[PDB]
Amino acid sequence: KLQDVVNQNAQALNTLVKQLSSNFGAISSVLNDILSRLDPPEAEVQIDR
Amino acid sequence: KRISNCVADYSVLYNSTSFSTFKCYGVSATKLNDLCFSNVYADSFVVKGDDVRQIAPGQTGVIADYNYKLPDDFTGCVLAWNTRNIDATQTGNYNYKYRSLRHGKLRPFERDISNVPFSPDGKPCTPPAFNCYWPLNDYGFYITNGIGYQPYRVVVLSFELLNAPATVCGPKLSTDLIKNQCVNFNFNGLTGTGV
Ligand SMILES: *[C@@H]1O[C@H](CO)[C@@H](O[C@@H]2O[C@H](CO)[C@@H](O)[C@H](O)[C@H]2NC(C)=O)[C@H](O)[C@H]1NC(C)=O
Repeated sequence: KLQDVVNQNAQALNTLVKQLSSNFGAISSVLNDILSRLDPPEAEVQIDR
Repeated sequence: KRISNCVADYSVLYNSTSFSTFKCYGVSATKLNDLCFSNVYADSFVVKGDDVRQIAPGQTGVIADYNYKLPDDFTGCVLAWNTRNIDATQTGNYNYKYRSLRHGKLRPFERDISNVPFSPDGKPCTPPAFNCYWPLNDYGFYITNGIGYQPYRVVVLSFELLNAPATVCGPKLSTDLIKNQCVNFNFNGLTGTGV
């Protein structure tokens, strides 16, 4: 019973972190990359997503 | 044309000429100097001024339908300038031709060369019958032509961004390496902050 709460906590945190590296419709999944490749007027379009 | 292992400066090409149609879709035109792209491709052709707009992702037109379909995910710039003075002539320039019709649509970034009369049926046609019509057609190019009918020369630069280590890097100055300090870094386009 003690191990299961730890496992669910760890799985929640790991899923949270894994969700970071994922395009949500954006051209890229790294904020740095989108800024480098796009001017702010069309950068905000991806950053909002 | 594949372009590799060379320092590429956007500024010289931008100061060189006021291009008729200059737009970068997946890239910022100004930020080209900062970033590195691997294996840039250059595609060259000549189309009438009306055709220039058709060169775009997710856009349909006779040239797009049969001649040049850009990828919808295409990342790079398109540069186009007027070329009436050197190409067009009074008698008529018919060297530059286009595939008016074709049995199907070409895939993105593909070249079609077949020179056989087209059939709307798609089955073989005899040239005398109305089924056969020549796909390969040319615009009558004249000096007196309107700017839309006047020839335009278009070069499309496609950059493969971050696929692999980038052989093509813009002109920037490397600096000395600093350790144990939380600093900015740009390793061949890998911009970031850290120690
Ligand atoms: C052909 O290449 C040359 C060199 O890049 C371009 O000529 C330059 O044009 C600018 C402005 O028109 C001048 O300031 C430079 O001095 C020129 N370079 C020279 C004389 O060496 C020319 O624009 C290019 N032709 C094109 C792009 O059609």
